[PDB]
Amino acid sequence: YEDQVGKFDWRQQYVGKVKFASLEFSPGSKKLVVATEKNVIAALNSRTGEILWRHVDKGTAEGAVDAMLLHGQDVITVSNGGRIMRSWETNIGGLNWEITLDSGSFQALGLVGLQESVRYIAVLKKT
Amino acid sequence: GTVGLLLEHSFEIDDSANFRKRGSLLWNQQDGTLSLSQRQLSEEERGRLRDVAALNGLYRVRIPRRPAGGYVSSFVPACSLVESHLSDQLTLHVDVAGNVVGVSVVTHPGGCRGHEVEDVDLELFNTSVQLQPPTTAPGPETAAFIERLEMEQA
Amino acid sequence: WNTKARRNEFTVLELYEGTEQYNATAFSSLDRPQLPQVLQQSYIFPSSISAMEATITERGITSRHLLIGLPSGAILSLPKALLDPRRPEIPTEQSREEN
Amino acid sequence: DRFKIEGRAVVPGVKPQDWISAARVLVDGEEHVGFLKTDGSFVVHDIPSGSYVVEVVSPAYRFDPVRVDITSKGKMRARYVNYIKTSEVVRLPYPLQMKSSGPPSYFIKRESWGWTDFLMNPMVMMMVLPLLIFVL
Ligand SMILES: *[C@@H]1O[C@H](CO)[C@@H](O[C@@H]2O[C@H](CO)[C@@H](O)[C@H](O)[C@H]2NC(C)=O)[C@H](O)[C@H]1NC(C)=O
Ligand SMILES: *[C@@H]1O[C@H](CO)[C@@H](O[C@@H]2O[C@H](CO)[C@@H](O)[C@H](O)[C@H]2NC(C)=O)[C@H](O)[C@H]1NC(C)=O
Ligand SMILES: *[C@@H]1O[C@H](CO)[C@@H](O[C@@H]2O[C@H](CO)[C@@H](O)[C@H](O)[C@H]2NC(C)=O)[C@H](O)[C@H]1NC(C)=O
Repeated sequence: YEDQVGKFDWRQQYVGKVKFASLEFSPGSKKLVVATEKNVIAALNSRTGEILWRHVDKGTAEGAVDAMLLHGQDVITVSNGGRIMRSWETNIGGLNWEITLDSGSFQALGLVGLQESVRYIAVLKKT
Repeated sequence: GTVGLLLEHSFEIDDSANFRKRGSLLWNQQDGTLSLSQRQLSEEERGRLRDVAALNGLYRVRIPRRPAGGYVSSFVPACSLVESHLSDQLTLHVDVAGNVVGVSVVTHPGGCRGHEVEDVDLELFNTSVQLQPPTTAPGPETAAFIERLEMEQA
Repeated sequence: WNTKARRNEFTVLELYEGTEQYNATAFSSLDRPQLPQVLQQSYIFPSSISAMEATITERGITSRHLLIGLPSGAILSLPKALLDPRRPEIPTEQSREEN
Repeated sequence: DRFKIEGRAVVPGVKPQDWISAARVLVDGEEHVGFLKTDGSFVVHDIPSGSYVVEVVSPAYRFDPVRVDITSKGKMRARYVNYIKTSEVVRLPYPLQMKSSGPPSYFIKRESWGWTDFLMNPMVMMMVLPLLIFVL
């Protein structure tokens, strides 16, 4: 240490191969939300390509991202074969709600609308 | 009670594998003692060991894995076997579940110093046979530390 | 990991020969009839671990350190001199002489 | 059968929106992981019965680990970890209020010894005692 930061050491932040990506955002938001095969959900700065907020997960398959969708400003993810569903606030860089689901293999993820606005999530498992 | 394990030796000019039966090991699992009953070397075997020693060959021991499911074997410089007056020790290492793991042979003293050896020396097998079960490693010592810190606090 | 007490544990094995070396000119694995004595000691590490590798210097003059890789992401530099197995359970004059 | 560990985490003087971006709650050394939501609280799911040390890892501000014992029936409790004499119990409320202890101290300050430190040199005294001996 010795408070000689950056004189000799250097760190590089790397996410894995981009399994699922989301580019749709406000023009001034300048954000990419990407979940990789390394179980990593990260936000990349559009202008320069740097990490804004990164949330790593369990190395094993028990935390693998299986489906991403984006709505408005928060990105919604499913992990551990449909066991957990999370909502991440892309601006702050944290969760909004984390909900466990019942057993059964996840097969498809989508949104629903009542009359004019999307308000619920339809998640389908094999049963 | 007692289980018998075969034990073969081999030594050749070409240092190949020509294992021949040498001795039986009576491993009594109850008291954990092992005793070997080998036959003494013959004239031709003594000669073969002499040439193997001359060429700095190897003396290989081999035992079956089970009392023909496999074998566990090792080797020792045969010229060091003959320069130690046929004084050696073979240790049988097993595991916690009581399965044969390996055999390790080593002479006494090791190495070689060019000592010429007469034939009459090689009519005895001064072999020390031991069985080595896995030694339990000690866990961290907590009682001594807590009592010592209690005395320090008081 | 130690399941009985639920705590990560180290265990240092140090190999020591007798007071006099068997051979100094050269070392041969075929000429080692003396089984080296083993010194063991188990310590408690208060966190998990992810990767270890000792610090290596060209001539080995510099003391040895273990680079403990914690899950948090830090890299602890644990001194190997702390993990000595000869640290007595009761200090004596010999220990004080050796510090 | 499967239970969840709840809790909170607040750093005094700093809003959560500034530090929760790169903080993870670890249940027993990465064997379970969770992420803190916007307000600062955290929830970890899929926890079987046993004993687990929960720590809020964050490079900005450290957090004191807290042990949590959950039983098969469902009752579950929190306490202070102690790897020595583990039989002790020091109860801590379950809605873990793991208040931070400020930024950690990865850095060590420079020595910057002064002349007043040079004043009482053990070497100077141990080499001037012979000087008095040399005179006498
Ligand atoms: C990691 O530590 C370094 C060093 O303490 C931080 O860099 C400091 O950032 C503050 C904030 O602007 C500056 O005032 C200091 O001058 C920086 N230090 C140096 C040596 O330049 C860095 O911000 C820390 N990283 C995080 C994510 O907090
Ligand atoms: C140490 O081990 C060596 C190797 O087994 C012994 O043999 C010596 O090896 C060196 C290097 O090749 C030769 O120069 C010597 O001539 C060898 N000595 C003999 C007697 O042949 C060596 O003897 C061992 N040292 C001691 C003190 O026993
Ligand atoms: C038979 O082999 C044993 C080894 O198991 C020899 O015992 C060693 O003897 C030497 C001196 O003769 C001692 O320095 C060693 O300490 C002994 N070893 C053990 C383990 O006690 C024994 O001498 C050999 N017998 C003959 C006739 O050579």
